[PDB]
Amino acid sequence: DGMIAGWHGYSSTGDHGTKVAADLVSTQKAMDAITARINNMNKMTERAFSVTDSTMQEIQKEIKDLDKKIDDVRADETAAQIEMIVLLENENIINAEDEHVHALKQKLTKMLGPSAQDMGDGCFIVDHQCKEDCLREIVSGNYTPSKYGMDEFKSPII
Amino acid sequence: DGMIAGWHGYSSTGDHGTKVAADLVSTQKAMDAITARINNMNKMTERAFSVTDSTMQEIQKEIKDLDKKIDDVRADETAAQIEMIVLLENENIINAEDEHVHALKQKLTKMLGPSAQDMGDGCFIVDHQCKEDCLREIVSGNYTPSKYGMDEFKSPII
Amino acid sequence: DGMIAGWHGYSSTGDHGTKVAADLVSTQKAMDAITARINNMNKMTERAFSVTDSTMQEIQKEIKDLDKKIDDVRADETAAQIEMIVLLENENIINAEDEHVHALKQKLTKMLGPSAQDMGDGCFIVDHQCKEDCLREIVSGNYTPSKYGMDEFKSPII
Amino acid sequence: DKICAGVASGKGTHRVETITKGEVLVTNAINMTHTPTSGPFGDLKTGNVRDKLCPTCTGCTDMDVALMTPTCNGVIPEAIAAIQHENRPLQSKCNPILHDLGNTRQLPNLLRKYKKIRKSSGIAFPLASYADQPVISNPSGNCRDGNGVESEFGSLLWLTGNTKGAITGETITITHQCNNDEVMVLVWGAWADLSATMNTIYGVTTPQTYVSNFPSGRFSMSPFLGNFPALAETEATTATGRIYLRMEVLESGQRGTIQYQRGFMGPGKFWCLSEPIPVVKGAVKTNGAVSDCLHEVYGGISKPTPFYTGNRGKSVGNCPKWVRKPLLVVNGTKAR
Amino acid sequence: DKICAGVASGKGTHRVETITKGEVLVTNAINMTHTPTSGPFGDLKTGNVRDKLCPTCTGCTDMDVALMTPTCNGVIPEAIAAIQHENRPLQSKCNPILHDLGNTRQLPNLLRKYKKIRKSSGIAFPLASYADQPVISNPSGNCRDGNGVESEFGSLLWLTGNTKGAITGETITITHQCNNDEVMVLVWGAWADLSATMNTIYGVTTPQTYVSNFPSGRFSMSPFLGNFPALAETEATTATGRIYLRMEVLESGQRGTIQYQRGFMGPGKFWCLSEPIPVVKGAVKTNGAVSDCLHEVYGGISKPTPFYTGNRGKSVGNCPKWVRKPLLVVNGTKAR
Amino acid sequence: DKICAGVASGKGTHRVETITKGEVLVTNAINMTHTPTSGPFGDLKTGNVRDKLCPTCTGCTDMDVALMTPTCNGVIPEAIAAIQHENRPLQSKCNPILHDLGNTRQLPNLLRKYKKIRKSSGIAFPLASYADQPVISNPSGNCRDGNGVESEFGSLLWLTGNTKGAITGETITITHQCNNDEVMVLVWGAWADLSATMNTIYGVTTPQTYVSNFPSGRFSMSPFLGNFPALAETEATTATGRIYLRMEVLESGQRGTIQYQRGFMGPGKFWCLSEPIPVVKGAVKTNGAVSDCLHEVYGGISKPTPFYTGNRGKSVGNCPKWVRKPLLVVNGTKAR
Ligand SMILES: *[C@@H]1O[C@H](CO)[C@@H](O[C@@H]2O[C@H](CO)[C@@H](O)[C@H](O)[C@H]2NC(C)=O)[C@H](O)[C@H]1NC(C)=O
Ligand SMILES: *[C@@H]1O[C@H](CO)[C@@H](O[C@@H]2O[C@H](CO)[C@@H](O)[C@H](O)[C@H]2NC(C)=O)[C@H](O)[C@H]1NC(C)=O
Ligand SMILES: *[C@@H]1O[C@H](CO)[C@@H](O[C@@H]2O[C@H](CO)[C@@H](O)[C@H](O)[C@H]2NC(C)=O)[C@H](O)[C@H]1NC(C)=O
Ligand SMILES: *[C@@H]1O[C@H](CO)[C@@H](O[C@@H]2O[C@H](CO)[C@@H](O)[C@H](O)[C@H]2NC(C)=O)[C@H](O)[C@H]1NC(C)=O
Ligand SMILES: *[C@@H]1O[C@H](CO)[C@@H](O[C@@H]2O[C@H](CO)[C@@H](O)[C@H](O)[C@H]2NC(C)=O)[C@H](O)[C@H]1NC(C)=O
Ligand SMILES: *[C@@H]1O[C@H](CO)[C@@H](O[C@@H]2O[C@H](CO)[C@@H](O)[C@H](O)[C@H]2NC(C)=O)[C@H](O)[C@H]1NC(C)=O
Repeated sequence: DGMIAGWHGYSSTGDHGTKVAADLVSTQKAMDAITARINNMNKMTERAFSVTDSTMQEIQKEIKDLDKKIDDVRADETAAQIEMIVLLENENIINAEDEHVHALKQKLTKMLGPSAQDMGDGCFIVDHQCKEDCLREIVSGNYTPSKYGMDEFKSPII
Repeated sequence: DGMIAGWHGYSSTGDHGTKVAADLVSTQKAMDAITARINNMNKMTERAFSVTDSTMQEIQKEIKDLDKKIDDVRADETAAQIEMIVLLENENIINAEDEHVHALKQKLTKMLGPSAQDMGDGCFIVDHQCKEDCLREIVSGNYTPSKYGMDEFKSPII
Repeated sequence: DGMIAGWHGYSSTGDHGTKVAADLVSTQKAMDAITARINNMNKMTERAFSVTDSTMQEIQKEIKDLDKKIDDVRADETAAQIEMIVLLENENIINAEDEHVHALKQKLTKMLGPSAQDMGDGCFIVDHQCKEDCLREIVSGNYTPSKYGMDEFKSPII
Repeated sequence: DKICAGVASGKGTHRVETITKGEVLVTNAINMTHTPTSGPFGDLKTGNVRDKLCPTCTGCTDMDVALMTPTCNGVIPEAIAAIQHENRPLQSKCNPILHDLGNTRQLPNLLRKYKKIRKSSGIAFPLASYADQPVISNPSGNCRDGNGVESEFGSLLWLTGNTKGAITGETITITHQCNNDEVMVLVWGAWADLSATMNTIYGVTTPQTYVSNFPSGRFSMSPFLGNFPALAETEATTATGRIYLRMEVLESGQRGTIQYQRGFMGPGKFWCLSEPIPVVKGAVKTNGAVSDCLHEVYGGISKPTPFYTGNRGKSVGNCPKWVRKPLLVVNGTKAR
Repeated sequence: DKICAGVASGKGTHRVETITKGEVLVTNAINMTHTPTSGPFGDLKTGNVRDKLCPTCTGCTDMDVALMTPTCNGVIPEAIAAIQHENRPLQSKCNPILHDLGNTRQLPNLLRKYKKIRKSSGIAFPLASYADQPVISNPSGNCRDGNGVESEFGSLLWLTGNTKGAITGETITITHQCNNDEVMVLVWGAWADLSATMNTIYGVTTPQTYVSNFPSGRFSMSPFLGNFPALAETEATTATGRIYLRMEVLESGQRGTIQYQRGFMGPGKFWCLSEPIPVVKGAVKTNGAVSDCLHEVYGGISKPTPFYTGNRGKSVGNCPKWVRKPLLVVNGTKAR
Repeated sequence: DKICAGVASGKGTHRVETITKGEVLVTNAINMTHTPTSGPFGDLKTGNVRDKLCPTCTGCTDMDVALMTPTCNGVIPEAIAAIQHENRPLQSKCNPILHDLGNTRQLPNLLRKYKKIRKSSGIAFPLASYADQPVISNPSGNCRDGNGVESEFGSLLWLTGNTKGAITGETITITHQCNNDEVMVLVWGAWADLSATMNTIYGVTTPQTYVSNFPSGRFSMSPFLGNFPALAETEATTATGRIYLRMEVLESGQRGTIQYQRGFMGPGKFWCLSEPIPVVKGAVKTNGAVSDCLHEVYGGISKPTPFYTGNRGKSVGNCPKWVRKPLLVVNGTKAR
């Protein structure tokens, strides 16, 4: 589903084979979320705020060793935190793929009308041919069931 | 949708215009989750457990400077961690808004019966007028489709 | 629902009372996710990477005190981080229960066909008797509505 | 009809920074930071802040208490925190001591950093164990005790023996004599005087050599005789001589050695210091002031929020933590 | 027809480690780590890296600038970082100083660690305040200034008075004389010479005793007279004697005491050092080199990614942080 | 019929703390913490724990090995960790050394903190380079080697020359002589004896002055002649004199200076120490004991869980980390 251009999209498989169209807005949204997550990892290299008097070298060894120990503990804890944040961000980025597909499913749920059969996998069955023009209208948000002879939702007026 | 009293709620839009009712249980749940998240941020100021001999002032400058460096590194790392927890908790609080709306959607999915049309946006169409009393019954969990002449779910007995 | 063997599963309640079957694949998935989460908590005890010259004991008290302070700050910050990861991982493990049930709901949504009534709670009503064999076919992924006289989804060919 | 579930809109009032959503406009938010307001120094609600070492003994300074002056031997309350109100604590009683020619100027600032400050009965090194056998501790005459009677420092013994004249030098070993969790603080020194007076008292006219070796390292002094700094920090109006002191600290299992020639003033008593407590610099306490936290820049402060945005410094008690920027937390729905 | 929503497949190109999904194959990923490539040392784009203390005063070393040599009294630029290019900075001008017999060898490596290095006009302890009243500062003869005129160290006064002969010793107190946020750096010492020459100049033939007591602790020396190390680090071809120096550092509110006999050379001027700056070890700067970060192992480096996988060391500027392994971030869909 | 998907109930057995759900009752949980049980000290599975410096050389203490005693010159195994079983390591062989009057008492506790302890062949400062040209190293007579032959300390040369009588003093410079990643450890000192004996051997009757200046700072001693502490820590039954030692440490690129008068005992050999290793305090190893972790409070311990709830202390090896409270992890469904 997709990569006509863009990670996210829609497809129509039927008498005409498989046609594909892509949603470049959800794809851009996913790329922006990934960029923002990377942009929140770039701040862990800027955690030095205070500047204290430094300890000079060529002094008592025990003092040199304490200064080195402070720097080595800070560096090891920072590296461990970076590794855990990378693992967590990769997990969140992968989970976002399913969140984005769910949103696309709900978009089809509304646009295709009450007569579309929801198969549970994010696929719907409609009693009409859907060949390219239909996928463009789905991507653009202009699909209207009545154009194809499909039932629309009942109005709230009764 | 809501704030008759409370962030979360239901509305009915039709021949009678728009009526609103609110669910104070889901709203209280959201408020309690936010309070608990804040209550887990108040613990990052209590991470000093051990008390060691302190380093006194008016001593060798290199020793005083190492003590100062330890305090400054700890303070800078703590401030950076606080900023990231605030950003993460704000993201989680915002996402919870959609989790709560989804739960409300499923409550309507069950209460409104098999004949309600699920529009995908958390809105359902029912073939009856729903004017205030219906929203109170929805919020209280006592809505029964048969009261309005709507089909109920089929029993498991067959 | 379940524990015929395994945390996750399906049940059928009707004219024959309540029958239960369990899905050991989703259950194993949950158990593996829990194990992996524990396996990512086991790495914070291995964050010492550098070995510096140690400070010996029986030396100037202020130096001994700075070395002790460094060790005590590191230990207190590590303990606080461990406590927060345990709280966060327990929250994520509990939330996974709903992610797994949702996946099971979608499995039934597809397998039971377009005529099943979706009650919103992950329960569906079907016009046939489902006595053990039907639950085994559901768990194994081989349920076919026509076997019981139920409608399947309309094909995409038209 | 159309029945919808969702959340209600309202006007935005705060914008919250997020990981991936940017600055999200929300209808309400909690401010997690505050700007501290300076207050007076005082106690911390949870317990006593030491301030003065012996608040019930009037007329004495913390240096006089730390030196066990005959009239300053009072009760030291326990405290959970302390304030360093003197950077160079001064002496006002007894014989003049050259506190700026050694490491004893900060003695009162060592005792205060522990919760329990205990005077230990008994001489750190008994008089019967000195090499020139009939050793006595002489009264000073510039240390009057209560009734005008000549006395001596409780912690420091002005020692003389049975002979006079130059000696090779004597060696003593001092072992830890407190409990296992206590640190021992010793004071020892040397009497310096005019060469005529050093000859009259000890039989020597030249500077004498004093050496010590403790875990803190080796110390050596050879006090000059005469041309002393102007008399100060003493009850004496005429002293002629001066005392040179050294502060020594031992922990459990530790030892120290003191090699000494004539003029040596020995340990007379010592402090045993137990549980450490936080110490901040600041003004003395205001009578009746109570706060949640003592900060070095701000005096007593409250903690209305867990974090603050202001000047960084040390703090003791139920203190907020320093952050760099204002922090808001969502407490409402996302704005329309 | 069948209308589906989802994501598209593609070939996997990267594997990403996750918390619970194992190594997930993805179609693209961003490499968050790089291996640094060594470059030359230079500036940091954001400001000056000090390197040499006085880059516009040729013919002088950093040790000569720190000692305020008559011909090395130039302008010290401000810097945001500094490079320690000498572990034992050497002197080339004025009277020989035994820098390896004291703590003054690292003086240039102290001045460079601060952003602002200021020479403070005025003698740290004025000549009028010395005990032997008509004290003068003598020209050396081995410190020529510009025109060949005999001069003296700006920071060190070779002092003589109205008398000669052994003395008991004199005591002076030096107080902090910089601003509240500045640290004061003092230089003082002693003249050692042949006993015939020490007798000719000061009236003494034996070693004299010098003592100081500053926050850093007690210091004592008794310089030997004669049998000096071979002449080095001086413009003199014949010196006969040698200078013994001590470096002292005071912060605001602090004092130090210097007890001294004959042969004492006093503070003549001092440095006031303001805001601290980061310092790394390394080679002098390449003329025209600019980088984002100065690393101790790698010279100037770029930051193409926030993290690096290479040798750990100190770094100054917009530097990447060290990690142990390559780190990839998902930038695509999960692979089929 | 009604076909439902969900999870099954069961009885709750554990309650788990969460971020927003409070204490959630669950049907099962994993206990991530344990209370350590004290065991014997031993090795760590991954390698040797040094314990005694030279376990195959019987009859010697660690101080005798560190001083390179003639009969204690054995093989030092490499180790990944070490145990400090002596707080004041004692000497039992050779001439008495006043280890409590200097900084050499902890020498064995310095060597053990490195993985590789190597004896470096060659004198740190060769005999041919001393000012009084025909310098020899004398046998002691209280250092017998194997066959009863009089010998000397491997690390310390009792030096005499061609003349006797007081001298001005001599100066030597010692440079680093190990590899670039090794730290060099020196021992030097002074012979103190009765003034009659110091006159007989060196031609002097008064205390002599010794000075050193290393990165650790300046050291100075003037050993008293006679009135020595009671003879101890020696194979000698009568010694008359005593040795005063100083321990010096140099890293790559460093130098130190030793100014010395008569009675000087020079460096004879030195230790080169490579990769640092963790060190804990504790009892000597139990023969045959193996554990995953050496803790200071608990001896060898296992790591059944990643975290422990007990007394904090240092630890070496595959150790659990200290936490404040029991920690449970969900391993089941929510309880009904
Ligand atoms: C993830 O990969 C996409 C490519 O699929 C990157 O987007 C491209 O970025 C370059 C700039 O380097 C642009 O010239 C292209 O036009 C972008 N392509 C599209 C389709 O927008 C994206 O930047 C990568 N993510 C990150 C964080 O770098
Ligand atoms: C978030 O805002 C709500 C208000 O909408 C706070 O709830 C109110 O709290 C005050 C006490 O300060 C009570 O007197 C009100 O009755 C509360 N209102 C409701 C509707 O419950 C809530 O406390 C705020 N969140 C936090 C963490 O303080
Ligand atoms: C969570 O509990 C399950 C039991 O329900 C553990 O799985 C069992 O592990 C033991 C080994 O200790 C095996 O012999 C059993 O066969 C396992 N049972 C099943 C059904 O697979 C599981 O290991 C626990 N989780 C963790 C992280 O220990
Ligand atoms: C949240 O609190 C912070 C801290 O009190 C506020 O920031 C300060 O606002 C005052 C004006 O009232 C300024 O004088 C300070 O300089 C500000 N501090 C900083 C660090 O910028 C902030 O405005 C508050 N925000 C809200 C929405 O209440
Ligand atoms: C991501 O970047 C890292 C660091 O540059 C790469 O790892 C290095 O790869 C080079 C070969 O080009 C090796 O010589 C280095 O030894 C590697 N470093 C380490 C720490 O292993 C890594 O291969 C890159 N990965 C991708 C997919 O680009
Ligand atoms: C989880 O493990 C901890 C640590 O072993 C248990 O807490 C200890 O329990 C023993 C009794 O068996 C007490 O004597 C200790 O004092 C407890 N330690 C602490 C820090 O409280 C805890 O009970 C275990 N919990 C479960 C459910 O197994």
